[PDB]
Amino acid sequence: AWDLKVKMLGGNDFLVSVTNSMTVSELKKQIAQKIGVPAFQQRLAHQTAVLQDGLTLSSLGLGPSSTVMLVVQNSSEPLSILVRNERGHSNIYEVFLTQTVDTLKKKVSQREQVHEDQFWLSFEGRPMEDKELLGEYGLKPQCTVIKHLRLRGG
Repeated sequence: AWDLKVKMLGGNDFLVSVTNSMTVSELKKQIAQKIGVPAFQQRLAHQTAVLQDGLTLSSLGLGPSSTVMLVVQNSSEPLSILVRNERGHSNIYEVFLTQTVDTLKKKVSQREQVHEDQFWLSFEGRPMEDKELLGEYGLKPQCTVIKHLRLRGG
């Protein structure tokens, strides 16, 4: 276990205790736990090259002398997800994790021409809240969000 120098662009410099066999993804969880920046918002780079979550540190040849740049993304990168409807069909939606759940509901609402109050979204069993950021739900490329109806009888 050795200390990694992480520098936040525009902000402060930090040390994080890491090991060679630590993933970039675990590094982001350590940073999130240390300074409260959600992992989905962290862009890490070494020698100006963005680090990929599944990669091991040593694999990026990082060491005690290495310096990693942290950029906290105010607007993050596009990704695609699947929204599956109550009829069991899925469609592709493009979102950004720094957007609110409400923006995805409006897109669903506009595409299917349904009032936002006739439905709600869940991710892996967790109801999604309008005002929360999509990123707080752990959405990943091509994951599936489920759309639930609150339709009227009568």
